Amino acid sequence: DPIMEKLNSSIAYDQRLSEVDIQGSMAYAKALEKAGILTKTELEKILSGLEKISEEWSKGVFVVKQSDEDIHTANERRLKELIGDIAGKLHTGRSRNDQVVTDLKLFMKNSLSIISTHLLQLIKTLVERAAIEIDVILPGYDHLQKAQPIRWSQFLLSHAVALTRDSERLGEVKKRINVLPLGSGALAGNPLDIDREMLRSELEFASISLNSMDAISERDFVVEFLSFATLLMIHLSKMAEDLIIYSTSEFGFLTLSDAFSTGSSLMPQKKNPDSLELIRSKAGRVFGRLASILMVLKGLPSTYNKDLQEDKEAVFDVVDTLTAVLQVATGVISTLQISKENMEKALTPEMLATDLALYLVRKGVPFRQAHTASGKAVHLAETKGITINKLSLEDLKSISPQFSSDVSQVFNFVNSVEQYTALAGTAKSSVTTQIEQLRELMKKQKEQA
Amino acid sequence: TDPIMEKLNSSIAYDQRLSEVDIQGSMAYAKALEKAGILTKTELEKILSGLEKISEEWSKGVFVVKQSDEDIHTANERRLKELIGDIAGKLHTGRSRNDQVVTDLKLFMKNSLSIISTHLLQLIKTLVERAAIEIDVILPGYDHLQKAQPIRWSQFLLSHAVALTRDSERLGEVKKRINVLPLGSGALAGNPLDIDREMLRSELEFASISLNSMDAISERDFVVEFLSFATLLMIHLSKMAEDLIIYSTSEFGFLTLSDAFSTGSSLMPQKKNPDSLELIRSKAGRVFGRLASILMVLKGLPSTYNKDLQEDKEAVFDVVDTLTAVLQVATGVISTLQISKENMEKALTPEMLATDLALYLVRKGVPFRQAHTASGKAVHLAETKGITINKLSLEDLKSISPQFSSDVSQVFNFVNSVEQYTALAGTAKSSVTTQIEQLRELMKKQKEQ
Amino acid sequence: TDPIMEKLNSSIAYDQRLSEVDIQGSMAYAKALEKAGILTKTELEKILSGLEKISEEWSKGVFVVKQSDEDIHTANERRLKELIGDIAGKLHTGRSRNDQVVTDLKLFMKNSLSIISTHLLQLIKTLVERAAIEIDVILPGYDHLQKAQPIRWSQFLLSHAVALTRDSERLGEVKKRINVLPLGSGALAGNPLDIDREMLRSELEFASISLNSMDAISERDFVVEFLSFATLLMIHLSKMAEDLIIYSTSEFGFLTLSDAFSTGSSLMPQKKNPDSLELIRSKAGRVFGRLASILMVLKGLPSTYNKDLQEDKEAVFDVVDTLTAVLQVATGVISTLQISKENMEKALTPEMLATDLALYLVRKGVPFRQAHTASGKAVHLAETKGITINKLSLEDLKSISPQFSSDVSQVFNFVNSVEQYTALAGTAKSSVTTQIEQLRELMKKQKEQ
Amino acid sequence: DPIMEKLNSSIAYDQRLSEVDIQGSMAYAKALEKAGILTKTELEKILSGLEKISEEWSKGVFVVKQSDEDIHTANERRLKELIGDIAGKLHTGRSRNDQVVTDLKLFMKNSLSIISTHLLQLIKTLVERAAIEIDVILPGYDHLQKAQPIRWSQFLLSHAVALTRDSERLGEVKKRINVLPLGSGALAGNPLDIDREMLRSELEFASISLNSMDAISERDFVVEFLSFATLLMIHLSKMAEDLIIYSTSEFGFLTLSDAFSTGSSLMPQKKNPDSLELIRSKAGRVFGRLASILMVLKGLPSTYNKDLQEDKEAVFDVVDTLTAVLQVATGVISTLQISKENMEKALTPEMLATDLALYLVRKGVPFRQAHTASGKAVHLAETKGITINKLSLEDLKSISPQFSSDVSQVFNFVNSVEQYTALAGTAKSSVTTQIEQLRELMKKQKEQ
Ligand SMILES: N/C(=N\CCC[C@H](N)C(=O)O)N[C@H](CC(=O)O)C(=O)O
Ligand SMILES: N/C(=N\CCC[C@H](N)C(=O)O)N[C@H](CC(=O)O)C(=O)O
Ligand SMILES: N/C(=N\CCC[C@H](N)C(=O)O)N[C@H](CC(=O)O)C(=O)O
Ligand SMILES: N/C(=N\CCC[C@H](N)C(=O)O)N[C@H](CC(=O)O)C(=O)O
Repeated sequence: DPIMEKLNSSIAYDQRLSEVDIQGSMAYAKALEKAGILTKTELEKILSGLEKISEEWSKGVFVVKQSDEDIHTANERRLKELIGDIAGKLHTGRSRNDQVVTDLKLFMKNSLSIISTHLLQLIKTLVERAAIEIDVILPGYDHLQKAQPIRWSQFLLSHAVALTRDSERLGEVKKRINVLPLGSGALAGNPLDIDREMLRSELEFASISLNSMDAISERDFVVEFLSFATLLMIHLSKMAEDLIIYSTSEFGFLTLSDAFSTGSSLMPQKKNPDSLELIRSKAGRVFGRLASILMVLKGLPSTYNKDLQEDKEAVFDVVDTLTAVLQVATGVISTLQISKENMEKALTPEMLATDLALYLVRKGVPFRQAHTASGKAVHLAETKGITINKLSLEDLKSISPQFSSDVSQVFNFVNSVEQYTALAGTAKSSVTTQIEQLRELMKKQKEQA
Repeated sequence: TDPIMEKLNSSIAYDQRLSEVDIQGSMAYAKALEKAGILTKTELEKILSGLEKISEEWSKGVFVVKQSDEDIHTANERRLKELIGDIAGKLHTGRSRNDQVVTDLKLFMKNSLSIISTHLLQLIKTLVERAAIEIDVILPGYDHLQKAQPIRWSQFLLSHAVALTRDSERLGEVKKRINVLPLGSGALAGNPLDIDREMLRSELEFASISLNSMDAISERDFVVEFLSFATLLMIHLSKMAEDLIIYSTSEFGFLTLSDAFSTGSSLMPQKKNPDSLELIRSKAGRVFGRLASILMVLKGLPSTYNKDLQEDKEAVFDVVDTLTAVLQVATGVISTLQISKENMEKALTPEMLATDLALYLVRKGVPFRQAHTASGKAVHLAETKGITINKLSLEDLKSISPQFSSDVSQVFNFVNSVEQYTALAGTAKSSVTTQIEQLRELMKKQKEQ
Repeated sequence: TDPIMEKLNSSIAYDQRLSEVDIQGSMAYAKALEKAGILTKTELEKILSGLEKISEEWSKGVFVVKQSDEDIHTANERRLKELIGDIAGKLHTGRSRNDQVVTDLKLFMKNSLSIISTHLLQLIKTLVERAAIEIDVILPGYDHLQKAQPIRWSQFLLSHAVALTRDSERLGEVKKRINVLPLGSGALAGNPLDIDREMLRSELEFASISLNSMDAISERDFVVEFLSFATLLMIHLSKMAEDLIIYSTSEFGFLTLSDAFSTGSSLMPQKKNPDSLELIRSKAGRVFGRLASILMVLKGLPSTYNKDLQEDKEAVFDVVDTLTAVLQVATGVISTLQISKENMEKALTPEMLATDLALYLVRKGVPFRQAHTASGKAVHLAETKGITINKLSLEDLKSISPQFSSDVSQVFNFVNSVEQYTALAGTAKSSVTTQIEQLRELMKKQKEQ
Repeated sequence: DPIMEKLNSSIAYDQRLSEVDIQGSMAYAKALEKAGILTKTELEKILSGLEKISEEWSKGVFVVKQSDEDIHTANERRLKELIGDIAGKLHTGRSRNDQVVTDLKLFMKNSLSIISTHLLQLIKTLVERAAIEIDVILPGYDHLQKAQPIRWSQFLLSHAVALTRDSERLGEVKKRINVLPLGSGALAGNPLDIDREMLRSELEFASISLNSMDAISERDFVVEFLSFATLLMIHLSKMAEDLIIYSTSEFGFLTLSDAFSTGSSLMPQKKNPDSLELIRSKAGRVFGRLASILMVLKGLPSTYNKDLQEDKEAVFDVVDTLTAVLQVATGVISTLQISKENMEKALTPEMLATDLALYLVRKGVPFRQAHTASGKAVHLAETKGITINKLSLEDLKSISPQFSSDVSQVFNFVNSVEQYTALAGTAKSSVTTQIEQLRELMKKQKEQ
């Protein structure tokens, strides 16, 4: 049945595993010779023939045949075409089962190294920008309503901190991915007493799988990777939402560069944040991949089943998505233009009523009564038609004798943010400390490779 | 006000579960307020004594929730005021429901993850102990749910333990990021009174403190992470449930669940319905549903706190209770089930040794393809003669290949079959013994960490 | 035998909500048994009288559940035997918990869907009626959250009304399939006593009866469909919520939610937090989680009944109560919010009419591309001259295109702008009026059901 | 930025809408002529160029250029290359916003027509085999444990019934997709009083969209279709699970044809049900698409947002999956071979104890005593080390005087299944009724 054949066939996409597939075969071939299954000459011939395939794929000259069901079959066909019947001894004791997961894990390890580089660069970009714009203040929001003054850098660092947790998760996922599954056979293990330690060393895996059935049937490494990817996209979807809103003419806090926005010649001042919308939408694209693999795996019996073939397309899509999205995010953050003018202009006296209460608290007035007094000043100012920073000292003392002339220091946005010196707060000293901690964090994550 | 709105916005019905951790969070905060001079020594002693009283009321189940209590935080503060008067009002000085709630939830999850760890490790131990005892049992290994080759029952049991061990490793990783103190982050900009966060960390027993107030109050990574860990864990259990359910059918006849974990009718006494395993399998969907819920709640939310975040609690409570129950039922099922060694061995057929026959020749220098062709001839010859392959005469085999010697009779032995897989992770007895040792060493580390 | 197993397997804690429909199902079944000659007429009056007392105990909230009650079915039968004696035992003859439970759930959902319909239709009517009253209001239409062109505020309200109308239509389709009787399917192969299913249908008021016993007992399509309907409805509400939240910011300043549906502090009386809309938006995630869980529970399950199916009830109850609460809060928000006609009008700018300037030329025969270029030239000229395009003189415009006449001044009028959209579905007043009448008709048709 | 350009670009996949995009433009062109935006002669040249572009794609010779952002741009570019400046008047009053949703609905409408055909064929295949193999009896399962004898046909029809509901849902989704969005403009509607009724008739939609903002921003039609597709895959995953189980050597009820299974020459009698496994896995793949679009749409503000671009890849994947999946399922069901002998041999006397109790119930014995009596009978058989059908009448009469020699009829598997004559039951008359009802249903649905 032609519909069955096409549906079962994976060559159209698993071709991307061409190079890692060859590497796993070179490693296995060398182990077969050490095991005496192949002669030294036979090994030379096989390795030389495998190097030719690698090049054919590398130059984009490899010819796929209608007969090729998967990349494994395709490569064995080509080898035989280049070196003859000796190519048939290469698959001795091996199965497509441990071969395919070996391929995928090598591919993922390479891909995770690339993702890490782009992820760390995004974090670095946010942190550097926070260091440069440390004096900029704007409103901090809750329920998307202006609450209090905060440093723009505190906002940037909040995203950087979350992204560092994603980087930490990436490292954890990479560790479990860096475990050799080759030599598990079809399900009960390799029957030729193959040297798995040699395979590990050759393919550069950190250790080898503990159980053959598990090694062959689990896709924990795929789910794990997809969970890491999804949470990372959630973080990006939130940063995107923040920046799209701040870029509105209504907010007017920042403007995206021409490279990351779209516009019209009829309305030259209108810039659409297409880049951020693309990023936000990928949270769903990536989550969908996580959702599908979890459902594919649910309730499946041991050991290998054809259902597992759905892993490949999900992993490739997410790898490419993450790679593209992280670079665009980096570009957006490094090239956007902020309006310090509009950010400061958005700060209002009404946002300092909480600070007025804290002024009383610092003088020994209980929390409740200080709250009540500040509320009274706010109301009194409203009835007089003025702002609280304009209330006369006499006005204030009519509400509380505790209000002294130094209360004028409350009505200053820099003074407001500087109250937050406790670790992690928005005071400049605290932001400075956060930047030092992140720089150290980036170093040890890059270090851990 | 609107009654429907009030009910929808209110969280007291479910967040009461945080009663004790909320009290613990307030005691620590009280101590720090005294060190900061917001509370006097005497005020501190009275506040602590009062919170201690409230902790006991909840413990004995005599705490009285009032219609006016919108949440657990409000109920505790109301009750503390009823108990000690006006000074109770100084407790919330500089604190927010925003940093209070994530502190409460992380303390709750840390204690819950310790309980879950205990049950997960017991399940793993139970599987490993049974694999060590039933180490000689041999049965069919399956792929595409079709009989493939003989394997040790213990290799099957260890395949599940290995996967659950990765689940335990992930649990530790999630616990680490949960063990970070968010208190002292305020509503979003940090604590305004230079509260000593290191003191709060030590009192509450967290490993470190949060780096950025905005991230600390708005992120729910710790919830997502926990849910991803729990979902993959349920996936594993759904696979093990699928295996046992099938193995427990009369058709397979490999094992029978105990009465405690199955249901039956007096009209068909020998019919045992595996209700326990079906409950377990279905919980994968229940847990995955909570993971999907929270990811959608967080996707695209702006900074910082939004009421959308309140959905985290019911998801966490449900999953914690589900895992605690499910893990214990699984341990019970595994330790109390009865296998049929006879039925398992009877399921092993000569036809399953055709691959071993080809390996027999392979180990004699016969090229893979040719040995594969030869085994096929023997299989065919046996067919036309209405006999099993272990019944073909030596002369008959020799007509096929001259490399078939009399020692070929050892191929037709299921113990000899599984003993081929001595390569690390295979189903040979020595490999199984090794795995048991490795898993025990891994559990030792995970438990002492 | 195992306490954890027992608590996990037991459903009485929640399925108890099916108490009344379970009793109605038993009354209909009792009558059918009497027709089959299984019950005497005298026995039937006793049974029916007994069931009525049980109905009242639940209604008055006096029904006492016992530790032995595994589920509502067992609870009700227990009580019946306590009320009338041994004759109570004849009620379950030929019946199974399998066909009994799905009957109960569909009766419950049919009743719940009727209630949800009323709320949904009320939300829709609220939007339509408000659109009619505020038909003269004009504000910016947005794409990529950037001001694009003037639109009627009513066009915005009606866009949400139209989507919700499709939700109402889907609710109707879902209700039709739920309105099919499964009672009389037995455990899996059918009712063994030639029960009169048509009589059962009539008594319980279903529209038709299930076609196949195995399907009727195992399928949970009706649960899935309801959940899909609920999830799309929540998606619509999450979008309306997002819109309203943004419009209510002080930056946009387009509308203010009433006190009943917002929260705030006495320190910032002008700051109104849209809790109501945030609660609604988050419920999209809560509802989607339930759909996700049931789909995962059902995937790959074999026929016929399995304990996995018990996960359906909690998901249905949650979504039913969530939708009932959210629709009413949504109705309250829409009907009580106050718009700022002044701010909506002030947001309309001349820059938003450059496209209309191009359309002015297109209607006089200027080819699209050239008119666009001409309008672009006017935009640049205004910029250089230091004014806005509505200020360019006729001499200015004629220098761009001789097709500009004195009547071009009519282009610079926001009412004239929205009035260009008379084609069906557009924002012109006549189109908005038409939509309102089309929606009033759809609501009438749907309300009639 | 190259990365940004590549990410924003949709040409790689949206070119699949090449034909419907053209049909949309032709219909639009005709409407422009009627409104006086185009002369009859300008219309003739535009339609001639769109026709040629239609052929280039058909013949697979259309050349996509690095500058093409999407299919809409690619066609307009080529149109200008072919007929010059007049090409530019085509987009007058139109937006890529209402243009793209028009193309997707046209495509989905055509796709749903093809899906319906394969779905109805699958249903027919199940129903007709049920009629032919109506006498076959095998065990019925609950908790995957043998419960009671049932007809194989009742099993086949249980799947046919669920699939008929998927068909009904397909028809419902199709109706809402069959609504014209063209003429909605970028968001406020069409500005030149374009004749939408004319566009509707030309494109053959059943009606036109009610609100421009909704028409351009909603993707309900994508969600609905993915919901229909996901529930259909759930049904197929369940059927796959049953068949995979029944094909094990342990059950031995059936064998798949060589075309839909895989094997090895070393173990000739062993067939792997690869087809069914592929089918089962597609439930996750389709569900993944549903999950992704729901997340994409959640919390988006009005009106158009680039986030909406994610709809196309999900729709294409799911359309192609259902098409292939349904046809493979039809093949599997039509070509599999059952073992009447194995199905029959699996029926056990112990599967009739329930029937024994029912026997007393019809004799007027209360359900509880009937059950207890049958229970005492099973235990007495056990002790005696014999099957319940081996008990003597005397032994039965000692448990309950209601047992008469006619109790012999209870121990017969056909009589067992024949008890279920109530509509929808497994008795032959009820199975016959189901076959008839389903044939009429398919008729009504086909006459869609
Ligand atoms: N076909 C096969 N493995 C397929 C793995 C590769 C597949 N494209 C995938 O992605 O899972 N192997 C076993 C037998 C074996 O190769 O040992 C079988 O199912 O027959
Ligand atoms: N109400 C409030 N936070 C609610 C947190 C607890 C809530 N039940 C949840 O679960 O998120 N806090 C701020 C103000 C504050 O308490 O600092 C607000 O929204 O106004
Ligand atoms: N237990 C049972 N049905 C459970 C249905 C109710 C359950 N709480 C649910 O919600 O699924 N019935 C069958 C047999 C029968 O009652 O006919 C069984 O599993 O033994
Ligand atoms: N670019 C655009 N629509 C893109 C729709 C097609 C897109 N490939 C998709 O799939 O959503 N149109 C508007 C303006 C317009 O075409 O009227 C814009 O955002 O600039």
